[PDB]
Amino acid sequence: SQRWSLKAKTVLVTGGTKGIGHAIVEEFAGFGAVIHTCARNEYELNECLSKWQKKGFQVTGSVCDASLRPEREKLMQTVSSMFGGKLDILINNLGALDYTAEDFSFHISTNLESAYHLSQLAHPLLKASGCGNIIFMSGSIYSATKGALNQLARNLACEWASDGIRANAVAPAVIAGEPEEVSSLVAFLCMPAASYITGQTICVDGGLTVNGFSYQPQ
Amino acid sequence: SQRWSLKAKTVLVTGGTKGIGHAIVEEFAGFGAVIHTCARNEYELNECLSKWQKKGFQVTGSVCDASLRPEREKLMQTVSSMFGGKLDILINNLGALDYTAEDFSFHISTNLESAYHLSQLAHPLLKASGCGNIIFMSGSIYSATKGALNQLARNLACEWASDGIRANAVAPAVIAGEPEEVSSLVAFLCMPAASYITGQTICVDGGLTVNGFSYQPQ
Amino acid sequence: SQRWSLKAKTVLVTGGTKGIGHAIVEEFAGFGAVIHTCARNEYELNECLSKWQKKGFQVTGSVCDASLRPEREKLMQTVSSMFGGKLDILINNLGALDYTAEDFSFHISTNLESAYHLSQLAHPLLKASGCGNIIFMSGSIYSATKGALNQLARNLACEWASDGIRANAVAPAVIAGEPEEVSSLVAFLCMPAASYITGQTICVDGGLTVNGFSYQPQ
Amino acid sequence: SQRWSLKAKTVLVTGGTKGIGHAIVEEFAGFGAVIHTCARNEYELNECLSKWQKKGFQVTGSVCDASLRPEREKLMQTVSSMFGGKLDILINNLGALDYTAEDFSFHISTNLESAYHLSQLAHPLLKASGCGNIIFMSGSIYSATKGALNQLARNLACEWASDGIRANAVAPAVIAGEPEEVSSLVAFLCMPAASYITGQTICVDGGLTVNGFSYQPQ
Repeated sequence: SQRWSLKAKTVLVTGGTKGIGHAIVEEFAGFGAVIHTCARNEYELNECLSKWQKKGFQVTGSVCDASLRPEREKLMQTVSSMFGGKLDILINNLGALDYTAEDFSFHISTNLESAYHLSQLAHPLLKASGCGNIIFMSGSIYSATKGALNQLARNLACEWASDGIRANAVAPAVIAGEPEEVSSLVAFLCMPAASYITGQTICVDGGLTVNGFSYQPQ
Repeated sequence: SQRWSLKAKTVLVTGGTKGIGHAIVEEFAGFGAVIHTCARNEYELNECLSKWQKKGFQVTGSVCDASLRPEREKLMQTVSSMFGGKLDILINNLGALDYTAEDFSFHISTNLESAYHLSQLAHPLLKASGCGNIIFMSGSIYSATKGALNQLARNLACEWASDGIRANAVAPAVIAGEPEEVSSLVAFLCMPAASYITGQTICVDGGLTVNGFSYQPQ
Repeated sequence: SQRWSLKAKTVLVTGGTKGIGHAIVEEFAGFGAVIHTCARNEYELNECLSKWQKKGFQVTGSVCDASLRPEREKLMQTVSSMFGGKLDILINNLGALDYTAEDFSFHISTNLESAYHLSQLAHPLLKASGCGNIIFMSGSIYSATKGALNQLARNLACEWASDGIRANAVAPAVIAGEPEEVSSLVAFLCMPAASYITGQTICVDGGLTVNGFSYQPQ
Repeated sequence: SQRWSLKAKTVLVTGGTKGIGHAIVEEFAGFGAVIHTCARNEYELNECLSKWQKKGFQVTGSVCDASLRPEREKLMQTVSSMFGGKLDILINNLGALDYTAEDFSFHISTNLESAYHLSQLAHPLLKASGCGNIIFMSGSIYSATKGALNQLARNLACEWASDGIRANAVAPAVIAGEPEEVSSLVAFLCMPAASYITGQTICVDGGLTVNGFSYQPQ
């Protein structure tokens, strides 16, 4: 019922034109939520937005390069004015002949910075919502990214709970049915029915055992 | 929709007259699921069953001492015949001047045995369901119990997946709104929408940080 | 130097005639420590004791069935009187057509009880030592055992630190050079040089990565 | 004996003039190891080097700004030529009105880059040693750093084992006797006696329990 309802909940999802982000927009839109998304390619955006309205989904978007400071500030200003200064959900969806050290550090930090900054640009809207929710949805490079994001997630959760802001991190499977099916866990975590769930770092992996001993991603 | 529907799903919940078990029966019954539960006290059972039918909940029960082998075998026989040899959900809900070694080992093992045996007595019904789901819902004594159950949970999940049987473990908060609110996570995990989620050991704790460093239950 | 010296440190090691226990006796004896061990087979004991004295190792032993209460009480009485009521180290080394529920619960609990009880029978000697050290050295059955012991280990460590008693758990590799080489980690953990190390649950596994993502035993 | 000997083992320790690094140089030098260290302040270096030679410690150093690419390349060239192209140990010791996003991402990534690059600049010397060893020794900012480094550590360990290169990460206590006492664990991990230990992420924390439930840093 009302506990499992996302109806009319305002959602900001970054990178909503593909992969997990697109699946997350669909999932939330399936629950009749109001979503704003973004993408660098204005053609793919309008392209996804079109297909969405033809499904009864209420989604708006903007051409933002989430890797740029002024872009993240503009995006959040566009979100506040359209949601009336209040934001219920924030889905920090990070984007995707061998990588060097500079590239390794550039990609891992850029991801963390973008995520850490967007969370700060959204705080006021989230806190004003009364039931704020944040979810960080994101080898070699990836793994180190995971470890980095899991910590930030749990750190924030241990810092904004009084403002009523919960934060959790979700990771796709490493071993398996689509990996994009994880969108339903993302949705549930943001439901009022999951208000007590915060600081969780969940990876929906197939998991495995050896001779009877468990083994899973870290 | 159908992905988040538990409608007409058959559920066996042990210890459903109190605490978490009672909350789990309510949660599943709220979703219009068909549940069978048990309890040693036939008065508390009929007492809970009465209040339930007056709420439109479809729950049946039996007086079982889940700590006794013949009782667990009788309980499962009562479940099969009433659900037609098929069982969708199994909620292994364990029950609750200082404890000695014998008592320490007696309580931790008794809990594990009961849970491990009930899972085996239910396998055929679960497998026959096509979408089997098991969830193990359960200081000093408790902690060691947790560690024990988490392993069994992940072990089974790494063993019955081919039969379509998923298994997860859920723990109540150590630090916080009722702890019984965790029933909604229990319900979601059993939904078709969460079919890809298995081998998870989740403790919905308030969590905490020190000087900025995270800290959570193990 | 003195920080990495185990010289004249009294050690109780259960099951010291084979596998890890025998390796642990050798390791500590290599550091010139005074050890007392036990075994059900009095022939294998005298057999190992003989070979040891011919190596300059100072080890004594007794025929104890560590699975029996009166045996554990007798063993510890034999240890106190020979070490003068003080014990520096305690190595809880647990011992090793498909297992049933009763056997599953009987083996996991028996292991935990024996370990939990021996730790209590040794407390006074450990505390009196001033620098007490305990290490719990121990599929399906095993994994659940691990989870159980890891918790007890960390629980005790969080309870006897004021008496100067540290406690850690060590597990052999699941995937690799002998697994018995872990005896050196066991020795180091008990050194004064490792006095600040407690509550650790270490499994020296070969570990592995998939497509770049880490994976290890739980 | 030889298994626990670090005698004549060549060691590169970054930031060896203070805190943990200085303690690590002392620990290894106590075992009569040959160490090369670095520091931005040439006065503090010569200052520490002086006090060291007056203790019989064999340590050399260079003024390197480990945060600069050309500096890390120069440092490693200075190490190879003095150790004859072979390096046994590599201790990646990272260095230390509220931080912003750019600073947050700049510090976490800079630390990871420096560590990831130094490991690559040392590989050939390590591999040529035959028994290569690497140890990464390193709120809010720190925690995320930890998560990042733990992953890289385990990733590398899962990549250079065939070359005989082991890698582990060690973290100081969050809650307690000096935190610099962890230098002995660092030394042990690099000993031949610990050749089978790799992929470990150890934090020597005091740990704690609540009502009997364990709780530790992640």
